[PDB]
Amino acid sequence: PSYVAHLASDFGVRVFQQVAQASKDRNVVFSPYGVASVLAMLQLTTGGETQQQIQAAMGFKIDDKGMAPALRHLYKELMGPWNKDEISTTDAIFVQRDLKLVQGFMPHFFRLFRSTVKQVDFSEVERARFIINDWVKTHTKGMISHLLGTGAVQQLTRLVLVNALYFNGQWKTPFPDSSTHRRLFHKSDGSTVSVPMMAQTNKFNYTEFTTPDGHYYDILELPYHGDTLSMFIAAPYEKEVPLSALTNILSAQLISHWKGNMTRLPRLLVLPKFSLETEVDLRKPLENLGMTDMFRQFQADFTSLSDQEPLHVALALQKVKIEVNESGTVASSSTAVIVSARMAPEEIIIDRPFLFVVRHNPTGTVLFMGQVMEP
Amino acid sequence: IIGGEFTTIENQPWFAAIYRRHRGGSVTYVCGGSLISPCWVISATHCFIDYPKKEDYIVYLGRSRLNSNTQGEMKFEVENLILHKDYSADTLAHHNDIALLKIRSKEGRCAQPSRTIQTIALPSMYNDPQFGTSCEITGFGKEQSTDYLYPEQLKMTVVKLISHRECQQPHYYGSEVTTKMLCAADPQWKTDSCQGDAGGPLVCSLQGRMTLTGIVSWGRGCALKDKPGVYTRVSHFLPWIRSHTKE
Repeated sequence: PSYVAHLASDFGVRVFQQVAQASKDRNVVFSPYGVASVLAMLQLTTGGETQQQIQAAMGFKIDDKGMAPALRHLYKELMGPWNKDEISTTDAIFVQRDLKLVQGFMPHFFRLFRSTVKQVDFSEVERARFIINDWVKTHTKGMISHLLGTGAVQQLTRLVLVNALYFNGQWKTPFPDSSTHRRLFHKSDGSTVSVPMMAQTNKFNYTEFTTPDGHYYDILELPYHGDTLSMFIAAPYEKEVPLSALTNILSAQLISHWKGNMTRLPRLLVLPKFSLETEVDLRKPLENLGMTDMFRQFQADFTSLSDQEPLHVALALQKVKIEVNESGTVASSSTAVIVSARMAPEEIIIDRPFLFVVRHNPTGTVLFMGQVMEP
Repeated sequence: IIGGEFTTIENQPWFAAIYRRHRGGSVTYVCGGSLISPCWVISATHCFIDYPKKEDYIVYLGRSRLNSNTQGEMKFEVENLILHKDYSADTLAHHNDIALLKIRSKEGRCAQPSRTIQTIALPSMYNDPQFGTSCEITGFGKEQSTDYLYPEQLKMTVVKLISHRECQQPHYYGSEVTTKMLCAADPQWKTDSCQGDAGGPLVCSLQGRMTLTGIVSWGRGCALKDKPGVYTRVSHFLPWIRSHTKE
């Protein structure tokens, strides 16, 4: 339960740093949970060395006893009633309608996952793009209308996977609108840009850690309503240290080490508003983690899905959109903690590239992470 | 300070401006204070509790502006930083929120009197003005609780003393305010101290003397309906002050 959440998060964070490292100075949002989720589904379609590589890299086998039920329980907990139209997630695997499927695959897939692999005719290229994107649109309730990468879809395409997520959370304690002011943000190249930054004074879970190379960095926790989710902000103390110092040492276990070390402290926080949207071609990041066969036309083994085949993944995409602003309409019942103290509060100013992590606190699931290089 | 007016240090010549130097050498303003004797500034414990090391602080007397010099001002190191051992914080209240700072210049001297550097008097034990009395508060605190900036110039405003029965009402603060604290507010809630104002003085006329009646401590929001400013009641702390000013 917490277990498959640890394993999914560990795996998904590993994929994130492959994407973060391949775009050093670009904004990135990504879902570690989402990528784990779709690849757990894909496991069932694979055989031989292809299956082996996915299992080895992910750290678990979907057919292992208790695993599929555990992932099912995880899903219900994440998409529970706490969600005030804040989060949407969708997984989908599209296979050529024409292909003869192994007997008992679809019922087995439905049993373990309570959804179906979608059968689409790729020889109607324009219609295939429409279908795939329409799936993304309805299951993100319109927040994500389209993918760019579906342009690679082809009459000879046989297998596609997609994952899309939207998040706009309601803070336990809103940032007051009056406090939102324009402020200088220091980009990694040394240039500055004027950018709207929210401000709020209250009691935040906070901790300071050290890199292996000796460098200090802040971690703050901003809880969403009812404390079901939190956002973590992490950034080096000194302007000269690049954000890469942090992302190079990122792991799921480090995130929870940060959380376990936190103490609630009165602070004034200045944080940029941001809206990021990233479409990630999953091929390279997954290849770097050892999953090379699944993308190779003749080497790929999807014989658990269909056996008369050359069959491989032509396209694997994730698309994520996140909004961070002041708002907080609270499904939170514990009145409110405030800073009553009238000293000038100690300030934490986030005015240089920072990373963020959105987590589900009861399970420890890393739902989202990213780097904001420029708000 | 919410509301009120810009003032000068000559109008508040006991006012002390207290700053902390961070790691890496930057210097920020933390709290107000009040000069009670040549070598002693009185303030609030919560200002210093998280950084209790005397070497981190700078105290100014005769300072009229936040980030520039005033002619006649004196700069001081803290030779001794005394916090109250019974200080604690509940959900809201700060208890025994009172501190003492012993000051020393680089040339090794205490405060030297002038037009802009004066001591304020202490009340006598348990001696307070009646509820309803108009008193004055001063500081470099925020003009609005949602502001990021602090005013460059010192501010002052008038507030009225409010009884413990009225302050201890459930829609006010309940049992969060003790008899060791004092509440003051505007009748129309247009005027109050705020963040950056802690440690500073609540000044009342008492038996023909300009008297340190309270020390800015805490409140819920600044200038909020049924949420008065809350002040350390100085007249309940004289044995503490007197014993600790010996050293």
